[PDB]
Amino acid sequence: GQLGEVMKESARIAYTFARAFLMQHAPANDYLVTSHIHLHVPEGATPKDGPSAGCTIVTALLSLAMGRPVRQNLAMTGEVSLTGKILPVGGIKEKTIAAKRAGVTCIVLPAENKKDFYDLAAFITEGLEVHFVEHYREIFDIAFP
Amino acid sequence: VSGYVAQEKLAIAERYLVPQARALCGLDESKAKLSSDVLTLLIKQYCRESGVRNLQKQVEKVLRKSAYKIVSGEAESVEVTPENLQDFVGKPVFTVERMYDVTPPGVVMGLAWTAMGGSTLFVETSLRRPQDKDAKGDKDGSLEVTGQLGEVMKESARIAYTFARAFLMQHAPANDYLVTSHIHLHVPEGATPKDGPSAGCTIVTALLSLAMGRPVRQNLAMTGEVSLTGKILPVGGIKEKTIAAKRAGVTCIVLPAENKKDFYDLAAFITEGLEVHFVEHYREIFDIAFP
Amino acid sequence: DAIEEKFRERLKELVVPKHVMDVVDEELSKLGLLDNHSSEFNVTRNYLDWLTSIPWGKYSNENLDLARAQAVLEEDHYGMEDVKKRILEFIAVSQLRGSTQGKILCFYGPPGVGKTSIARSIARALNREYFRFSVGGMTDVAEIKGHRRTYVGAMPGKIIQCLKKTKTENPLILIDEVDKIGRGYQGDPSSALLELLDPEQNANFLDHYLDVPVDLSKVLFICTANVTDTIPEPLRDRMEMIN
Amino acid sequence: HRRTYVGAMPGKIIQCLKKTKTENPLILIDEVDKIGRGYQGDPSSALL
Amino acid sequence: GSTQGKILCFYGPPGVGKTSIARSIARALNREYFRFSVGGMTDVAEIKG
Ligand SMILES: Nc1ncnc2c1ncn2[C@@H]1O[C@H](COP(=O)(O)OP(=O)(O)O)[C@@H](O)[C@H]1O
Ligand SMILES: Nc1ncnc2c1ncn2[C@@H]1O[C@H](COP(=O)(O)OP(=O)(O)O)[C@@H](O)[C@H]1O
Repeated sequence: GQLGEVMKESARIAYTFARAFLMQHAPANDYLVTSHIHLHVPEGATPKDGPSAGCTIVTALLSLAMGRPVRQNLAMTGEVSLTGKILPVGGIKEKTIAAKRAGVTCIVLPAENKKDFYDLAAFITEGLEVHFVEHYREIFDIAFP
Repeated sequence: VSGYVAQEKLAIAERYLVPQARALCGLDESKAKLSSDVLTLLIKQYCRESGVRNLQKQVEKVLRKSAYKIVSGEAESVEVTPENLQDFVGKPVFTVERMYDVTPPGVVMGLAWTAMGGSTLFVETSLRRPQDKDAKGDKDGSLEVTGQLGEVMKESARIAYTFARAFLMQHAPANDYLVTSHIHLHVPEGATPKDGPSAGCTIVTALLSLAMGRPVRQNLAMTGEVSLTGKILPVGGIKEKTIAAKRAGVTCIVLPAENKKDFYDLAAFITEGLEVHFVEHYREIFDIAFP
Repeated sequence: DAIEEKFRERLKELVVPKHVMDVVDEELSKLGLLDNHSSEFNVTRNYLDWLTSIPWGKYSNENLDLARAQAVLEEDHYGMEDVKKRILEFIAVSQLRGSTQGKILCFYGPPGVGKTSIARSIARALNREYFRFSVGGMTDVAEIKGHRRTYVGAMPGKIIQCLKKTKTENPLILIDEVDKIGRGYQGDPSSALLELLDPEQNANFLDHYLDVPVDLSKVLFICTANVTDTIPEPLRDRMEMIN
Repeated sequence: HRRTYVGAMPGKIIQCLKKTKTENPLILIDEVDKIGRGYQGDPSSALL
Repeated sequence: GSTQGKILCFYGPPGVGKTSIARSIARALNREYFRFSVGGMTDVAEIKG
């Protein structure tokens, strides 16, 4: 999907984080270390914001791993640290309005962006249920179980 | 010219910056006082950059909002107070400098003399495959470096790797974690190529933290350059590095003994509150970090 | 003499800079030297049209109460209090420190957010004249600074035409789509723009077509770019980047 | 430019001499690091 | 008999004094001196107008 080289490092970072989370979590599965996987990121993101998609990536693979579908209509974004810490992403207001346009009814952001999100007009914030988080493990329990 | 200490920016901005911007909005001090306390909160939180340009944007914004409060607003004399401040300049963005605090094993701080200023980039590592692939298995635990490597950084990395492999058998032969397992390692980009190798002394301590799996002692930043036989080498640009370590709240630091000269050139107030540990052979550092 | 006299009664009304007055005096001396029917007389008579047409001292007066700006922005643009408060602080501060003051500004966001619409709304707020000028993807320097006026078919840069059209000396120019300006080896207009945008050197701008310095100091330029990152650093660093 | 080229005027420095009126001003070249060092005739060679 | 031209080359670590001896030769033989750097140039027209 018209990868930028930064997407290549992000992809390997997220990949290794998946491989560590499985072995720490569910040893009986061995799907990741024993199988090839094609992954496709459709183009459109500008290179400077490129890493912000990365937090989505790991959950993609995990859906294939356990094989359960992800919980419905749960958009998210963030930035992964290769050891499960998360980082702020920029330009949140455009992202949140696009999520409003899509009928999204939950969303997950790094806690460091608790500031900018409150600038938004109150009508924008009605009907959502946000989940600020820092360590990645949180997200794992808000999708699958 | 060098950068500036966190306190140093206060004495600058109260005189040489605030009045200038006050002349940009055309006000006089009679109506738009700005206490020292507002300044220390600003520079301590909202702007972590060696230059003073960023604080210059903030104080501009505050002044111009005050101008709006005068000419049409309510107050004839705005009086900024820290409790007031969040109105004008909004809510705090950064606070939690140095993201990890417990530093879970296999992550270590490392100073870097980036192209502008200096920044306390972390280095991280982790397993990439099951470790006990074969109890009899004899496959080199191949490393995989990542993070916008220049090829010169690649040889430095391989050198540090081999020294790690040697140090373990020199210390605790029964462990074999390094030679028998794959490992991904990530160095964040930002360092200019000439100093590129300077991160290397951090690298080996990363690996060793992963090996025993014990965490590094908190907030003990380090830097150096490893020799493939445990000698350490001089690094460049120390003054910027030390100020960057100061901003992040570091309370210890380790340098090659060859730079015991340059670090002492620094003004005495800049160096207060640190506790340096010059060292030359690498074994020294091992005893000033882990135990 | 006919054309010289209509432009001269003009000259008597608009208060030309005395420097430009004497420079058009020597140029008019040459026009007397130049023939009544020559094709170069046509190029230099239409030069006199472009030069005399430019207002020289016509000064649209602004409103300076914030209130009328309140209304007129509310007359034509709902909500977006951040951008309104910014413009409100802008007027509030220029209103404080005496005379009008320049600054460049940019708005950026998805196309069709009303960027140009607020531009014109502000233009009728301040009472400055409006003039759009797209520069997305432009390369040639003949549309920005003009030609030499000795080239066949030569014409002055776009700015001379905006002054010719708007009839005030202190309009609200609106350069459009700055981000994608063609920055090439063929004479980079984007570098050429710095003479426009230099706070001090705009006051004595000159261009190859009509040599005489212009005095843009009262103009309130505005520039529009969809994204702030692509714009080259020397141009990007001066102006404030509103969103 | 050569002054026989169309539109030629002397380089920026000469404008500084005309404006500043001294034989010994304080020129301040800025941001040397980003000087355009291209195939099209390197100005950085011209500055030496 | 007459004066004669000739080529020569010097080489060694930088700052050994090469260029410095050049001028001393220039005032030894009494010929006029003239430096001409050519490092990194590529416009042959510069060498030939
Ligand atoms: N708050 C608003 N008030 C009035 N019109 C708006 C507003 N937001 C968007 N528009 C509309 O968006 C369109 C975009 O126009 P304009 O800003 O003139 O150029 P651009 O397409 O470059 O943004 C206009 O037709 C305008 O009426
Ligand atoms: N044997 C020497 N006697 C005097 N000066 C010397 C000698 N060797 C080197 N130098 C000094 O070294 C400097 C540079 O020498 P030169 O060859 O002229 O330039 P470079 O050494 O950079 O090629 C000169 O200023 C000169 O005085």
